[PDB]
Amino acid sequence: MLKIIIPTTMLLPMTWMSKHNMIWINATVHSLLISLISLSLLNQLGENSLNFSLTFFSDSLSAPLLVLTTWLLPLMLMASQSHLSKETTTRKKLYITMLILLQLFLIMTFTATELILFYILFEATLVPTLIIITRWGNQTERLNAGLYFLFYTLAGSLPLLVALVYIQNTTGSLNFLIIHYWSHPLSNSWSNIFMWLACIMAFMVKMPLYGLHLWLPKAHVEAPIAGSMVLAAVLLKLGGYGMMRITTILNPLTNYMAYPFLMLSMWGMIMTSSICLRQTDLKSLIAYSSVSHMALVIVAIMIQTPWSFMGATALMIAHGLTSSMLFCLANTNYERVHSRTMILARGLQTLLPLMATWWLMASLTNLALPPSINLIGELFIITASFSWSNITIILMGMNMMITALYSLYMLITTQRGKYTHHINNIKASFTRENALMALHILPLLLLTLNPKMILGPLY
Amino acid sequence: MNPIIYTTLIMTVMSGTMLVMISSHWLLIWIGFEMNLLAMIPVLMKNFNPRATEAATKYFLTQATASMMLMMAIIINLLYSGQWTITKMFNPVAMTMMTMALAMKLGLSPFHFWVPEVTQGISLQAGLLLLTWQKLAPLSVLCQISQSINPNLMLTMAMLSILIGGWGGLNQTQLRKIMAYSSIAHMGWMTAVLPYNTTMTILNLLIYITMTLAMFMLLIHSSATTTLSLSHTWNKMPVITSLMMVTLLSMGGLPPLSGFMPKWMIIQEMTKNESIIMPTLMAMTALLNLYFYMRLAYSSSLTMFPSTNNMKMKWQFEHTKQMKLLPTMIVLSTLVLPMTPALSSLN
Amino acid sequence: MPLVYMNIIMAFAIALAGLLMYRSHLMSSLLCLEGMMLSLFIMSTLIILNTHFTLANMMPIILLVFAACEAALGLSLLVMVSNTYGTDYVQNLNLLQC
Amino acid sequence: KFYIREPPHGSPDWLKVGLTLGTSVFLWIYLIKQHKEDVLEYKRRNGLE
Amino acid sequence: DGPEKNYEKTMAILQIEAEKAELRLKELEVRRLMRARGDGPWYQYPTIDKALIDHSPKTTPDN
Amino acid sequence: LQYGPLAFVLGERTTRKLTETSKVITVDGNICSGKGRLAREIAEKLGLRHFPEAGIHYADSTTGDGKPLDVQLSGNCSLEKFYDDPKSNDGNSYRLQSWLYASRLLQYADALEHLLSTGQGVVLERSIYSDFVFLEAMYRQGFIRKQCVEHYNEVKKVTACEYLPPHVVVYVDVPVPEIQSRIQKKGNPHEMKITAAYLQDIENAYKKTFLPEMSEKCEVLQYSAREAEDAEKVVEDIEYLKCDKGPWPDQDDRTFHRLRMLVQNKLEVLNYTTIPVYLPEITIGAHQSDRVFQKFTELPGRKYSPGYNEDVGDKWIWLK
Amino acid sequence: MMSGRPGRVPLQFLPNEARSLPPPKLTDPRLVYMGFLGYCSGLIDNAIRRRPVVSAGLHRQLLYVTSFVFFGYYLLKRQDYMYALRDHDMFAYVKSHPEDFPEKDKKTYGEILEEFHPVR
Amino acid sequence: KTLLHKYSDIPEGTECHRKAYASTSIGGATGLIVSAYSIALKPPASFLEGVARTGRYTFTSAAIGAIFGLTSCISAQVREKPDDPLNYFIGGCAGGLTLGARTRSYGIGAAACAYMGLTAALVKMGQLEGWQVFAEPKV
Amino acid sequence: LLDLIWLETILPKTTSFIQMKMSIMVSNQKGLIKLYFLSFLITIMISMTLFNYHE
Ligand SMILES: Nc1nc2c(ncn2[C@@H]2O[C@H](COP(=O)(O)OP(=O)(O)OP(=O)(O)O)[C@@H](O)[C@H]2O)c(=O)[nH]1
Repeated sequence: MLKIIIPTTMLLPMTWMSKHNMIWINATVHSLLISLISLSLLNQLGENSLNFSLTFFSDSLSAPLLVLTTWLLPLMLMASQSHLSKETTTRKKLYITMLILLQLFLIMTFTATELILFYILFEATLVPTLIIITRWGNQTERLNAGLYFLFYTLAGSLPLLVALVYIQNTTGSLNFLIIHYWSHPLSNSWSNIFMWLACIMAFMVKMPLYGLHLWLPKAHVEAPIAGSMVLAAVLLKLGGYGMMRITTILNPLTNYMAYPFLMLSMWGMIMTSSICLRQTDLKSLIAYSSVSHMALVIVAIMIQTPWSFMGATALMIAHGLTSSMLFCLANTNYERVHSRTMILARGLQTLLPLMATWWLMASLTNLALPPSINLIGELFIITASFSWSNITIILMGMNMMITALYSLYMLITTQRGKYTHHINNIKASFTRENALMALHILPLLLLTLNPKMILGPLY
Repeated sequence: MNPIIYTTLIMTVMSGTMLVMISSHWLLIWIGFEMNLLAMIPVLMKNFNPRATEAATKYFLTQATASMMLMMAIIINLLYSGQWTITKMFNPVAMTMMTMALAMKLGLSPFHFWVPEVTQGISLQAGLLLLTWQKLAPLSVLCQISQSINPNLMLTMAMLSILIGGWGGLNQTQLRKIMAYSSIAHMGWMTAVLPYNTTMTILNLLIYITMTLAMFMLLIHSSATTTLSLSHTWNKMPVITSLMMVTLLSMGGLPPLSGFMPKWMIIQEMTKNESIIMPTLMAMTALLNLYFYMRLAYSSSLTMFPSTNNMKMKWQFEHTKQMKLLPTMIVLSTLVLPMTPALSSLN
Repeated sequence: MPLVYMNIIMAFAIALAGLLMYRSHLMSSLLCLEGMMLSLFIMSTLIILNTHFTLANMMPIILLVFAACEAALGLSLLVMVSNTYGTDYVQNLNLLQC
Repeated sequence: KFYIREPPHGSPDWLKVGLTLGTSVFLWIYLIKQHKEDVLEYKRRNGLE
Repeated sequence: DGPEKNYEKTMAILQIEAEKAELRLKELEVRRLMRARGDGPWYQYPTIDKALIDHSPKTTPDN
Repeated sequence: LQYGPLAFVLGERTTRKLTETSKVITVDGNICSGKGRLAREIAEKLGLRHFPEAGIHYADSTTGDGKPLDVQLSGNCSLEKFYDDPKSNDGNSYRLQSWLYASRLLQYADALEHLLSTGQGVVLERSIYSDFVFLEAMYRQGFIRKQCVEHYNEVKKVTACEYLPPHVVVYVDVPVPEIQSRIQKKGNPHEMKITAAYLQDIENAYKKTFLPEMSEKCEVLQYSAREAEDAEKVVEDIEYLKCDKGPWPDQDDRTFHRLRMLVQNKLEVLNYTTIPVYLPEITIGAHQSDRVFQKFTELPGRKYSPGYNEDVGDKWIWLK
Repeated sequence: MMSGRPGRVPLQFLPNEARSLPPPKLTDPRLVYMGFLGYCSGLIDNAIRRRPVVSAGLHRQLLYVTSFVFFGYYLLKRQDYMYALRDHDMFAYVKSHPEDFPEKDKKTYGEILEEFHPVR
Repeated sequence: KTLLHKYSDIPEGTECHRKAYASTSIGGATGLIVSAYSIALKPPASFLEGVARTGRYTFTSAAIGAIFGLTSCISAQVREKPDDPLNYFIGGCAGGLTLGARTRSYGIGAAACAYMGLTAALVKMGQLEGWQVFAEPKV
Repeated sequence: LLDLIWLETILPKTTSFIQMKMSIMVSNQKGLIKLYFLSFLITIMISMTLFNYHE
């Protein structure tokens, strides 16, 4: 994977000694080239993960996330061009360095071989985002935002470290290939429950899970837009990639202690989706929407069925493209109106034709029209959960109905209706943010044509 | 203090510590401590401020008491063994007397209320020399006698250090005070692994030495002593405080910065010894150390603070002092994780 | 381990206790500091004389050489704290509380 | 020219810099020669060749 | 490339990590019993050297 | 080699050259009292170097070519607002005094470097122990509130205790009704706006706090204007003085090592000029300070440390 | 785990006995990374000293990288020596103590009773 | 520290009076330690208030010890099941409310239950399991 | 009530307050030397005999 790693780190010298105006052009073009090179990673064998090196390996689960990160990186590059114009060149290059460093840690995380190496770069993503959230934020609270996001993830991260090093002393290795191949049943000894626990809350705190999610509304609604997408699109999914990994050994414990988190989640998305319907800030809805969508994933991983894992993977990638779009969409409105209140700028279809479309299928992908990959992930979860328990259907079915309730609500309360006559600064929609939405949406329908590439290794 | 006397005063401190790390006789070890104390008290009160006198004083009574207790614990060991060699202690009371005798020199358990304000009163220069060099000697003694150590006592010494050091730092503004509690926090980390693998505390010592060094001579360059005084450095020196972020993150152990190497490597070793509950604990309570690191990070350059108009001609002038190894120290204090297996060089 | 060992060991304990209970005087505090030195010197002398550790008879001497060396340091520190603050009670040097 | 007083680093210290390249080549050919002789010390210690 | 790329690559990688896994477990117990028994090349804590002792005739005959 | 601890270890002393010829002196005269004429007259005949009164832009002479920088980037204040309208919420008045304070810090600092590295005495126009005279006169005339004034002494005490008073000074005495005529006679339009009570407040503070507390640190040589135009007697008395009373004799080489060490690097000299005390005339906005700090950067030479700015020459940078 | 092993001459960086081991290759990624540490140190030096960062005095920069690789080289040679010693006392003690490490027979998968937990 | 092992000397459930007395002594002893420190580093004003402060902390700690004593033995007696983390859990507001009632306040008392709730559960976990805190060096 | 009133009060604010509350008592030391060394004496005494770390 150094055919991706080496060019990615080579973006640092190139972006750090380019001209004072070419930093945006240079970073965007070669990051896209990295995305094209990363597209070759879509190739997967029947069941053998691509073992490029001793310390790097990939399969049908890592690559779709890998392409998601690499494809994403130019998207914040173009999104940040708007509000980063009024800055010095050296600080601007510092911003680009954080994004590239964030990307580089992401690729190493997904391509990691053993759990400890995965853990190091996994957590290492906290540092670049911590600077992004805090240094370049917009409001006073961002200082409290960073601490909330940092400690929450760390509070669960440290128990996993103790459990991980404990794995090495007991099993003899932490390599994922050996762990799955040398998998042994886990006893129900009272120590083993905490052993199971210490490998879980690390992944579910950043999912986020119901209860342990408050950093999500306190960061995504408050981070800079560029940091907002990568947080929602991929960073939450870091728990997903880990959980499919760590569950290979933590069996058959999952049968019992999934329950306290299952209905914690099962009552979760319905509860969270209710909060989304009754927000006042724009970005607060999508943030609360993200945990709601992430909640069905938690059930998908934990239930441990092949169908749910495919549904987990599809919903994971689909939500990333979606949540990035709505966060980008909110940023476009926030920039002109200098706020994020929902009913502040209702009724803008008459002035924003193309935006009103970009609202339209972005919300529809949030409603998950058929046959968008959102349903393909969502429906697979439903069938797996129903096979587990019939009474499941009412809950998340009601959730995706209250999900439908709000997912038109901002469409009504941002585009439908009459403009505000005192507002007179909604200028012609610039092609930059405009083309940004195009690059968000077309891969969604393109992947809809051939979804078979994003169901993970269980397909 | 005349420059020539200052050098010989320092050389006596280094010789005193060196005598501790090379001698095999208990009396000479005690002598090395005595010479170390004797040559250091003048160093603390180099500038003769009113604060430094009692700062140096609180140093003296604490360490003299520690030295006298150390001498007594040596004497009992001679009484019950007839040996002066540093192998082990053949009287449990003799050992159980030296742990605190060495602890107050290290400042770990409630034998620590001297560390904060002794750092505060004295200058920043001797503050660096106090919190880094003065710990090689007592730790070297502990490493040699690591065999016959009561694990229950030694672990409690460190656990108390981590809790108090982390808790105390949350309520400090004077940068020297927060450094002292942070140093006390690292005291427990090094000493917790002491009974199990002495190679590990040497590694943590070396990393902590670079952390405290690099942090301090950044403070010297910033010429700041309180959080507010540091805040204005963003207006004058942006790179110094921007570098101070990474060292602060590394000092908190936030990986992949070099500061994780001790916290990571230590945890791996004790889990080999079926210690699980305690390693989870310092993993938890290292976070309060991280708190006032980020608050320092927030106040320095993560958020530019109100400046002072008297800074114009300040920008017109550059530092004449020439901190060396500062560009080097940051490198070891930030990015040495890929060379983690090098701990076997110490082994 | 006859009773003379008890007398000077228990003595050193009260020197430890006496030092660790500063009431109102640095000078009296330093007295207890040098007090410890008696029991250590006396016990050490009893040990290497009883055991005929002739080559180690120098150890009590070297204790005394480094004994008064601290004693000089204590009074020299006591000189300035009393000079610039008037007295030697260890309570008026709390300016380093903050 | 701008700084009327001679700047503290106005001109290179040809003694200082000339030492710097002078020692650096030493640092290299020591390592180069050491790497070789270690390889020759290898192949006969174990009888590799 | 063909599946013989990934198949034989996995064979090499899986075998090499397998030896490391068993060696790591072997090291844990070897150090464990070597520290306890002490009859091993390492963990030999130092003791008094026997060449310091003087054997020449002293003053009193019986010693 | 710059004078560091290494030179003292080598044996480099400055007491050897500290003699009767090393008199750092300055003529502390009233406004337009002819003190500059008297100071320069001392300079030519006594052999001492002349330091022109450190203004708002003297620091610009200490750094680089010496051209006065822009007001916003070399003080944020200027003198015309002081004289024309000495009452406003922006507080240009104290921003002048606070900035003008540091200028005489350097003017005295460079005065030290002259006579501790060579032993050759200097002449100035007023000095650090004259800036309070203007500030005290500033408060009595209703210019800037006392919060700035009470901060002034706190800053003054922590940037001058390490500083040793000069050898001698000269106080030229010109009657205050004549000075008001003199400022009116010159024709500088800002001099018209000056209140007459300001000049006598300068005269009062000159003979109320400066002259009394100076007497025990340097000799009193109070000379009238009738005693000022004649350039001889003002300097024969200087030679016929004693230079005995004062802290100069009891400053051994270790004091001089401490002195020159602190004053060699200005950073700690005025480190206490930027006290973390927020004031209306001193607290620049976070955004304002940020851009202004940037604004200082595009200026030539003010990008890297001196000797490295390729924009203004400094060839062979790749080796320097 | 090694300071008490017999024959350990004190204060002796690389034993003559260690020369029988393969010297670290010059291209060794561990070694070249330590070269980058020298490169990074050079850039930090010009940043504090207010110098043209990357394009500043190369002699100061080139000294940093040249120094780091050297002290990197012997540290890497000491690296493998101690690890080889760990692997030397490894097998000699295993052979010396055979009974506490018995040989495990083969009890292949076709005979184990290991159960299947129904994942439903 | 022998009195600490006295808890394990008498089996759980039975000797409910002895178990309560043992934990009351354990609490009271620990109460002396904290009072001894607090009376030391926090300055007193008189002998009367010094023992008054000593009495307060000793009262709380002894009471906290006692109730955890009763709750442990009665739970192992009503259910007749010794090995139960819940047996120590019901000591949660048993300790929390009383300590929040000794210094009468709903905030501290109510928020307390959980903290030594699972802590009492967790120490019972190590009682049943082979968990060690100050593990001696094996390797 | 559930999210913005209880969740942030059931974990973040309680633990933050607990550290907030008693970080003061650790750091509010008046600096009396007699009080410091008195704590040394109690720690020294209870090190053995009481806690029996020597046994
Ligand atoms: N605020 C302030 N103003 C100062 C300071 N030093 C000098 N000035 C101003 O410098 C200006 C010129 O001083 P004058 O004494 O009038 O100069 P001059 O006309 O050359 O004087 P003579 O040589 O006596 O004729 C006046 O506006 C002073 O107030 C200072 O430290 N602070």
